[PDB]
Amino acid sequence: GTSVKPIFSRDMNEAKRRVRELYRAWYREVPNTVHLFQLDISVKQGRDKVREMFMKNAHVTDPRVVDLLVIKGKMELEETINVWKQRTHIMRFFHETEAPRPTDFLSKFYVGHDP
Amino acid sequence: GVRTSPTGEKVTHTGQAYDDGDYRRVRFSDRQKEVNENFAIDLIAEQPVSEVGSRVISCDGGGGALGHPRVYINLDKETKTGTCGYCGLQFRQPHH
Amino acid sequence: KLGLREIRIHLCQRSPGSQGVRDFIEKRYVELKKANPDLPILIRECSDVQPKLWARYAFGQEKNVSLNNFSADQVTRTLENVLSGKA
Amino acid sequence: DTRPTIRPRNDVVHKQLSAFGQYVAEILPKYVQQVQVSCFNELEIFIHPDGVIPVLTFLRDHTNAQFKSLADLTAVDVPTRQNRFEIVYNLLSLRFNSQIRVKTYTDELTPIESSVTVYKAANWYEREIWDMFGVFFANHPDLRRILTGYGFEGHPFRKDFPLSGYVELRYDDEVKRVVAEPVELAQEFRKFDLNSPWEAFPAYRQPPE
Amino acid sequence: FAYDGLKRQRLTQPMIRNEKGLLTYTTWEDALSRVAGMLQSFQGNDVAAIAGGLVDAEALVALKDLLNRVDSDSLCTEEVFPTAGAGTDLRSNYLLNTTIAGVEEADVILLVGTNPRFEAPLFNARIRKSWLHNDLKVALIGSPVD
Amino acid sequence: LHHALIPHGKGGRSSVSGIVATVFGATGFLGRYVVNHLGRMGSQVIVPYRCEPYDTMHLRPMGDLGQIIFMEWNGKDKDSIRKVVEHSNVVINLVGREWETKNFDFEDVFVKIPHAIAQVSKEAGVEKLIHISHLNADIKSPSRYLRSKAVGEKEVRAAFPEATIIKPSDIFGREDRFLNYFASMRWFGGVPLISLGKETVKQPVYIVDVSKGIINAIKDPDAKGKTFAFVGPNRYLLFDLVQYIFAVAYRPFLPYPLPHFAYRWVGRLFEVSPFEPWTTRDKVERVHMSDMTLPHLPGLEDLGIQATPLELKAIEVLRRHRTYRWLTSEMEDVKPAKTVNI
Amino acid sequence: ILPGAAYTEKSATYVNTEGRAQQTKVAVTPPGLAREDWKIIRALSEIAGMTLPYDTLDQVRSRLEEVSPNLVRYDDVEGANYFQQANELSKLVNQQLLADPLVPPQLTIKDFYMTDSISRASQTMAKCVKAVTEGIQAVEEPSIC
Amino acid sequence: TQDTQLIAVDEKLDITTLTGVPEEHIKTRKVRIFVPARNNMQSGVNNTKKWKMEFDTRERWENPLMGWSSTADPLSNLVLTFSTKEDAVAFAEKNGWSFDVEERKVPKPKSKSYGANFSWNKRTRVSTK
Ligand SMILES: NC(=O)C1=CN([C@@H]2O[C@H](COP(=O)(O)OP(=O)(O)OC[C@H]3O[C@@H](n4cnc5c(N)ncnc54)[C@H](OP(=O)(O)O)[C@@H]3O)[C@@H](O)[C@H]2O)C=CC1
Ligand SMILES: [Zn+2]
Repeated sequence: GTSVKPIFSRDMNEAKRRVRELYRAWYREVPNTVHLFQLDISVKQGRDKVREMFMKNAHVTDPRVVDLLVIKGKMELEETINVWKQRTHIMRFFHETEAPRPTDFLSKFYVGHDP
Repeated sequence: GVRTSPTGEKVTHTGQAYDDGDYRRVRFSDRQKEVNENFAIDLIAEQPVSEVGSRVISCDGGGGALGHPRVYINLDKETKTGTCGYCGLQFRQPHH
Repeated sequence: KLGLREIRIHLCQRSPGSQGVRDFIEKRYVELKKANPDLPILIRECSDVQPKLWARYAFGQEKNVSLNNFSADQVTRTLENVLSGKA
Repeated sequence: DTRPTIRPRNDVVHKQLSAFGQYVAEILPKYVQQVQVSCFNELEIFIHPDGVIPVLTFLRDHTNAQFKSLADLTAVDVPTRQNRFEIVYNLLSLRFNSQIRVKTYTDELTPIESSVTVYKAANWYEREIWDMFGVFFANHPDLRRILTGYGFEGHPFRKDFPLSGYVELRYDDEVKRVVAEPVELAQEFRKFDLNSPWEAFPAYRQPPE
Repeated sequence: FAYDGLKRQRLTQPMIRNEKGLLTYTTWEDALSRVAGMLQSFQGNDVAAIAGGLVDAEALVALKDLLNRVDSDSLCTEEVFPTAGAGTDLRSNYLLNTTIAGVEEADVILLVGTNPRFEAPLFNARIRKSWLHNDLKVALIGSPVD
Repeated sequence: LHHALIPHGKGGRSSVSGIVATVFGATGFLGRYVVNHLGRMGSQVIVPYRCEPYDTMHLRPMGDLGQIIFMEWNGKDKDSIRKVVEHSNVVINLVGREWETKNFDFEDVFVKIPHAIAQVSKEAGVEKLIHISHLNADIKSPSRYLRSKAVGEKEVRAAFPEATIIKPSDIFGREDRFLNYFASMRWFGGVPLISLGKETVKQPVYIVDVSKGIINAIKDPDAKGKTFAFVGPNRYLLFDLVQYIFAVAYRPFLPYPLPHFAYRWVGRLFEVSPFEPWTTRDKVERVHMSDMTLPHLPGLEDLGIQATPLELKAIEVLRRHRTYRWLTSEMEDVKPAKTVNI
Repeated sequence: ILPGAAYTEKSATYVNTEGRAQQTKVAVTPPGLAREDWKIIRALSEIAGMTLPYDTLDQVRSRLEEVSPNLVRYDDVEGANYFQQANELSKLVNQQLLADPLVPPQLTIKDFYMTDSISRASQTMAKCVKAVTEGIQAVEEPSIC
Repeated sequence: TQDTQLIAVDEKLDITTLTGVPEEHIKTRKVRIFVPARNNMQSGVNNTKKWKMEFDTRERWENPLMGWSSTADPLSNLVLTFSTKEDAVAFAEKNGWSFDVEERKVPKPKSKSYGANFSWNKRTRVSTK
């Protein structure tokens, strides 16, 4: 009941190990994306975005979930390596054309009827 | 009949005409507001009301399969003329 | 001036924890309203509610006070300091 | 004929398929949970998810089964079930010209042994179930998106996923690029609520609960 | 047949009084700034709110808190209910305590100064339903009505 | 607001914004970019044009279907301007030309045409008119471009008192004729700076910054009547600016001092061409004026937009000019040109 | 004339005459620039400086629970008690009844229709009061279709 | 059951990061578990036997060109079905969506009798057929 099958890791520490090596691969990769993909964002401007993507889902605690996003990040790295993603596909991570959205309640009330 | 709004825009049979202070009229300049001159509201009016000599009458719209589903109109009220709900043709009892 | 703007007693109908509060509102309330016939003492009850006392002061300030498992005398005492602690 | 519109019913095929269903149930009682033959003579075997590799192999190698062609491998998502994902294997036996269905269940975060070793045709199919639904297949030679665009976020065929998605594409001249933006349809999909409030088939009437 | 009422004579954009006292359309910022300034300047008992009839409960508590923070306890309502004695203090003083569904159980009903046919049509329907089967006896103290 | 100008949606393509606008001269540089932003938020643009409609093709795919509408207009025809600005909230004037054509001098495209636009916009009943000038606009500047821009500013202010006047300093972008100009100067031997270009200070502003500033000024309810000055964040010495331009392009740099009158003769010789005049006397002059600092005038930061330094957005402009050799070098390879402090 | 939202254009709590507190859900968004009422009040409080604590609909419902816990028990009749105390407090004023008869404000069908703002602004209730007032001649139409 | 070093994962299941749903559309929405009410136009109850989960209605504006019902809420026409309330709330918590479940209303069993139409002492006697 409370105990179920594992995906890859058998504890949170091994999942964190996999997250660590995935971050290793991404951090090593980033300048290769900047050069090969002819990107115009600075190298650090991609490494911090990798950091932010890792920090986004930093709240999850179910191990199987952690292995799942480890595989998904591995797949995205796989696409980025052998030029399977393109310039537009990579640039989607930096939401450029999107106008900045407001966070305070007052501006949301001024702009439209949404939560 | 198609008539002209004060702005200059022709009103359609649905009574549609953009307001003077409406930016949408920009789409119609150097073009024309596509409207249908043959108004169904008028065109059905002058069709003569048939003097049917029976209490009820069946209308199919003419042409059998070419027309509308056949419906039966009850011509009993002398104050009004039975009108088919599909094609708008009227019928009336011969002065009852 | 915190002239004791409003009292809100939120007691449960059936649970024993609010039992004492019930006793208070059964007996020691008519004379309470007779004492100060301007106070909006609110006795809005609800099912499955821990008995509590809210004392809305002036300028929109509130201090909730729990009345869990209190006695009738206990609730009386815990309210008299509230309406006597204001000038 | 007395039934010019009703589709003819074959009962000999029903008996043969029922006999083979009992055969398979007796052969592998460890995994075969429930076997049933539909009214139109199609046999379905519901097995435990651990029996994916064994049962298939049996159906592929036994002299009396000889199912040597994975016709189709798909999944059906039923959110109201605990293990919503329901993986379906369709197999065809060319020697006994017969089609079989092996159906297993799996939730979002439970892996399934890849049947690539048994049926090498499954290799692409599995990826599709991963891409469309999100069922992860362990021991797979290469699991990747096969249909969705690169960098896609989500599993489209899941029921809890809008048919219009969340992101549309556009070309922006400011960045000179095919950018992605939040979806915004000119005309929203008009959801039609077409369902007769009168019970259709008395045969499939769920008992009250 | 009142949904059409929510298609005519609607207020869509904020209005403010111009130099002739004429109502004119304005952005939310300007009207909110005017109201905020007037609330900031005038405080105490000179601030008040007469709640309507179709208002919700969230807006009522929001207005109550807003006017309380300016020390204004003059929250009034269009309807008048006797505040003498217990008043709003006891809930049962202003509640149909035995519910609408309880009407189908009572045997004698005494309506005082009311026309439930129009004031509460569903309540009158419930009274009639109890009148049919349970043979409940009604008695009116108000003016004779249908 | 009218019943159809009430803002609706979430800022996407198919969202009613209420910024129904006319952008004269949209077919070029910022005229494109502004439309893009106007197209992005969902505003009905009444883009007028005089060129071949094919040249307006790149204007088509930045607005939701039905939003962008193209109309024929002529500068010397009040009826055309009245037709294009009859139903519009804002009229943005972007008409300009770095040279003087046979049928249009500097005064025609910077005084006469802006005068007609402002007068017709006021007659029609528009609420905002954003006119665009140059930061180095002076009635006594030797270049007729800046002098005509100054008199045009005065005329536009007279005709439309509440017209927002924006004075960008120097637009650099993918098609800018300012960085591409210096990059293309490699063909004619070396780069011939006047007095080695060690006395001119230039403050270039990013194109996206200017277009976003225009959009914000439209949305800002206080931009009426004001006169903004859109400048970059740093002030570059002209020699150092060309150094940076040729370093990012990795082309060899061959500075060469050149007497002023000889460069005027070169500008005349290039003006002779019956096609796109690569360089004019006005052009060789303007590259030698410094950017007049005007701290009193409000800037981009007041509108809420942070100027992007040229270093970050220089690789976009000059990556095309690089040969196959340095075609893939990163953005941080070349160190920012030293800037004189503001 | 800060425009508010209507009952069909908001998710809000209404209490019937029996004490049951139900909630209406959003079906259409407010027309034009109109917004939710609680949002309007909260934004006004923020502008004026005395910002209210609640910033979301769930927060406002929590505040409603704080003021009255029976305003969140949706579709639950919370029976009140203590009729004796209310009666005892009532027998102190000794206010004297008048001689004017108890005449309900609405005594005919004509008064039922146009009561509230929405009903008054509507047109079908106008046709209804017309039908009931003069007679049967105001409701003739071609109902054949 | 599953002999692969079967691990205890007691903490509650959450796939909010494995669905691709953006930031906005995962807490600011409020799903609604409810048994659909019978269409009072009809008299059939076959549509009131399955629980349904739906998302709050958002802005729906008019397209300037033709007048369509333009919207920017992807989860507007998506309504899930569920056999039981518990399964629906399990799905809601699993995907991290705020809910407000309404209990299933059931028609109270009435007491019909043809004879009461022609009663002798009671008021249920009908005046017409
Ligand atoms: N660094 C800069 O370039 C700066 C420019 N500005 C001002 O910005 C404005 C636009 O600049 P930019 O976009 O780079 O200029 P471009 O030369 O790239 O585009 C100018 C636009 O004006 C139109 N135009 C010119 N003359 C006429 C005419 N006689 N009749 C009708 N249309 C005409 C052009 O039409 P067509 O394409 O068919 O020729 C084109 O749409 C100008 O006023 C310019 O002076 C301000 C500050 C700095
Ligand atoms: Zn007919």
